[PDB]
Amino acid sequence: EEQEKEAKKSAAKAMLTPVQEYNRKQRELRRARGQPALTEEMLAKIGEVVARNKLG
Amino acid sequence: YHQPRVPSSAIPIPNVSGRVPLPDSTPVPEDFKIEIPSYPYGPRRVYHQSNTGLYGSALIRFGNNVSKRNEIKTRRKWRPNVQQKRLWSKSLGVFVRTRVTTRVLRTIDKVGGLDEYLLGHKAARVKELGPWGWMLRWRIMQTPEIRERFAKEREALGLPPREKSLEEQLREFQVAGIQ
Amino acid sequence: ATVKQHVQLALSLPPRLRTFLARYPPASILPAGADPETHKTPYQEESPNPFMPTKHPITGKWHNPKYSLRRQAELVKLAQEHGVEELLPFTRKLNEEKLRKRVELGL
Amino acid sequence: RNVKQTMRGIKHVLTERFYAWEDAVKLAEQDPEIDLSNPENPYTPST
Amino acid sequence: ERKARVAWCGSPKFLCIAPGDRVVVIEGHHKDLIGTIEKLNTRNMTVEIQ
Amino acid sequence: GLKYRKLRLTTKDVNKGFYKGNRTGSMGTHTSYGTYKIDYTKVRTYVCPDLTGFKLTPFVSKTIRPVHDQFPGDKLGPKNPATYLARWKSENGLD
Amino acid sequence: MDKLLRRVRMAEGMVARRAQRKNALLKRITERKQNKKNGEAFTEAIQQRK
RNA sequence: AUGUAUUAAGGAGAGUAUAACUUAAUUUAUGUUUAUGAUAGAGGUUAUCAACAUAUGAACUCUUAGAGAAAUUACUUAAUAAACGAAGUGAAUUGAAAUAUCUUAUUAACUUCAGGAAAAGAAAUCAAACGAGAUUCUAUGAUUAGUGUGAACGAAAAUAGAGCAGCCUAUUAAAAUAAGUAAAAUGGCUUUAAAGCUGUUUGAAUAUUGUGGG
Ligand SMILES: [K+]
Ligand SMILES: [K+]
Ligand SMILES: [K+]
Ligand SMILES: [Mg+2]
Ligand SMILES: [Mg+2]
Ligand SMILES: [Mg+2]
Ligand SMILES: [Mg+2]
Ligand SMILES: [Mg+2]
Ligand SMILES: [Mg+2]
Ligand SMILES: [Mg+2]
Ligand SMILES: [Mg+2]
Ligand SMILES: [Mg+2]
Ligand SMILES: [Mg+2]
Repeated sequence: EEQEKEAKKSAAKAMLTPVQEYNRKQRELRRARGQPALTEEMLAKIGEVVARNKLG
Repeated sequence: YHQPRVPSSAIPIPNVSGRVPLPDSTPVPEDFKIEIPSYPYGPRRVYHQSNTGLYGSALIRFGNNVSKRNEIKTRRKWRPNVQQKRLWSKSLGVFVRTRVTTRVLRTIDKVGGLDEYLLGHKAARVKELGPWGWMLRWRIMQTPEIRERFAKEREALGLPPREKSLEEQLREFQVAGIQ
Repeated sequence: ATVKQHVQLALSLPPRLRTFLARYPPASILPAGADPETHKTPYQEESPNPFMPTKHPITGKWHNPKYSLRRQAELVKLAQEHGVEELLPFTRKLNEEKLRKRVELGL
Repeated sequence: RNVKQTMRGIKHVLTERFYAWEDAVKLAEQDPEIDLSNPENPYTPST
Repeated sequence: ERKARVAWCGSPKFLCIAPGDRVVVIEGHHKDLIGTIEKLNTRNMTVEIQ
Repeated sequence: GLKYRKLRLTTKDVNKGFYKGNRTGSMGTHTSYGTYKIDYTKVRTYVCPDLTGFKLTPFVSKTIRPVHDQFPGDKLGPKNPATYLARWKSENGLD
Repeated sequence: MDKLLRRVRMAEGMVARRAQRKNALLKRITERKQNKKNGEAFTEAIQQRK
């Protein structure tokens, strides 16, 4: 009964336009990249900026 | 309404209610229904007359009638300029009869035709279509023209080529009926 | 030891700041011999400056800046509390840009 | 009242056996010492 | 009330007096009388001394 | 009519086509001329076994004190499907 | 199923909430009848004291 | 009455150990502590002389398949009140010592739709040359600015408190940055003439290298 509702809620996915399908397809790919990370070298350079603008 | 007969397609133009009754000639398997995807914004809770035509965003609005001297208020109504025209659809190739307002008739000429007015993907247009406009949108998607036009726009957007169409299922019921 | 302390200051910033710098790192914090144009971040490739609008090549439409003018003022105000205002890209909300524009041109 | 307590106990032990047997069947399907396919010899004492 | 009547000997469900043990009356006209408990009504917490 | 009118209506009060059953079960079907055909597939029978020689009575002597079952350490003592399947092997292996 | 359990849990609560409203009303009727039955023992003692 | 916490479908009919509740109407088991508790006996109807915690059997009919004169028929592992919320439509009593604009009043009421809340929400916002930085709730600001012949109606900035959260890679899957749109004339709504809502007829531009709104 639920499997027939999730397929009825997402039944409008066959009426999407090409640009509507392209946007969604890109969204899936992007969400796999994740968030970049700050390496120790980059963190060490940011700490210098903080200490220089707070203590001297 | 009383819609014409699509030249090369068994599927008829959907009924105002959403039903798609097939003729008796076309053999149909036991308990087979043609369901249209639900309208994203659902029906219109007031002015149900607009759920059966192309009214855009025009509803029946209420206001006051102001007297010339003392300016006494009396409640009245403003109705949209609703007409009934036969709009041509290049995809179907017939004259789709429907009740459309005069402001939507200017939007059909601006975009280049009924098919171009129904295929808009902007949020403001899908709200202007309405339940009846969402049924015509689904119908033209079954035609080979729009199917061959959308398949060509996926090659320009770098999308993989895109199972059985609805017109093929009905075609497979005419051959199975003779076996 | 001093380098370990610098890493403890960068990890003390709020998550809102650490998130922004990660996806829009300025050339200052990049490696010494790094090239600004190379190893760009997936976010930077979409728009070099998130605060500025960016006309789309195919659609010819001016995409609104990733961070609105309100949010640009919350980054400049949040970065100035931890002395990290030197890492944000050019913004009209920068306290130095606000002051420079007045002295240069005036009322 | 005493005759009604014996009638209630009979309905409690029969409901207990039906559910206990309905679960033993499932538990006996994943048992390596029972072969529910053949009824003639469905059990073999493990070595 | 049952908890008050039995307050001095356990509780209504842990009563520490049983039939067959001599008791002494400490209230009423027949005070300081001594008899043996014959019955023990555990509903009203009343005791019969024959 | 003041008060009796407000009680729940029964079949022993009105006669103008008012029918109400006692949930006795449908034992057949109605014919087109007002008769009834009893479908004996719906009729229920009572299976009473032969009680000659049966020694159990509905009472147990009060000498034998009531005792429950311990099932020590097994939360689902009486409902454990493991102690029902393991007990089956030793006693009755065939069936 | 997880949705079939909510149905049962909801039913078990509806019946227990109705059994409490009935039990409460009975505890008050039975109490009101005993108090009136005991009062006849209080009245006899009050009439004999006067 | 207020506060705190928790929870988010409700009622009736009949029957039954008349403290015990569903035709099983006082089911069956676990663990721990048991007077230094918790807050070396008698007693299975002469009963339940044990509390806490965790499991567990059973739980009828109607509302509530279809039909019907609810608690029936006939079938079947058919099943969800009120108040609260948003939108639509929208009065009158009352005040002006009469009375038409106005006030009563974006009120009462009704109608549709939805959830345990809903709605709203991360500025085409306010400010004034300094700057603030989403929404919601409370008070002050304020019998104020203002409107209106009058009677009356009545903001915002800001401040304090409750909460605090940001984002589009939205923690649940949404944009290739928005055109019959912004806006204009006209008829109304709201209102201070602006902004905002709207029927009819018409109808733009493309980013601070100053395009568009206020
Ligand atoms: K006057
Ligand atoms: K004034
Ligand atoms: K205006
Ligand atoms: Mg009679
Ligand atoms: Mg009669
Ligand atoms: Mg009849
Ligand atoms: Mg019914
Ligand atoms: Mg029924
Ligand atoms: Mg206020
Ligand atoms: Mg825009
Ligand atoms: Mg406008
Ligand atoms: Mg203006
Ligand atoms: Mg405007």
